[PDB]
Amino acid sequence: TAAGISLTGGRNRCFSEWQSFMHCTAKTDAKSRAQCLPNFEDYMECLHHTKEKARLREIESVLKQKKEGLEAPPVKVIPVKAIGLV
Amino acid sequence: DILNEEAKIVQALNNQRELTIKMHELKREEKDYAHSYSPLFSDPVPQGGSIGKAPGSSR
Repeated sequence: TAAGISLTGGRNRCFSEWQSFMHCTAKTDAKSRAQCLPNFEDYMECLHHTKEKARLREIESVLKQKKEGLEAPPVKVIPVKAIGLV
Repeated sequence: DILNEEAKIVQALNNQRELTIKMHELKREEKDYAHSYSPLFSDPVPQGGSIGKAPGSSR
């Protein structure tokens, strides 16, 4: 079937994490799949980005509380007709 | 001559009891991927979707 076939026929976005989990389940009998948990956790959060959104709201809640705000090399936004302006 | 024909029947029923207890243990025993999925292609490893494939996508 089309297990890991992407839109262009390539491999999908979370193929490497899925194939790593399938390496984990290939060499492993039941009653010892408890070690195969971190590969599955990596796959599910590759799919849905749950821990990533959690971490980003943890750091966004701090970002609004500072009056200084941003003391860093900043990210500049551009309009689409100005990719290579300067 | 009747106690021996008792013991033959009881041996023949304890044989069936052990036969059942074995064949009930044989069900809950886990099974290989080559026996419980397709025999040919015994790996679960995919390598699926190879036309525009990126090297480094294997793991």
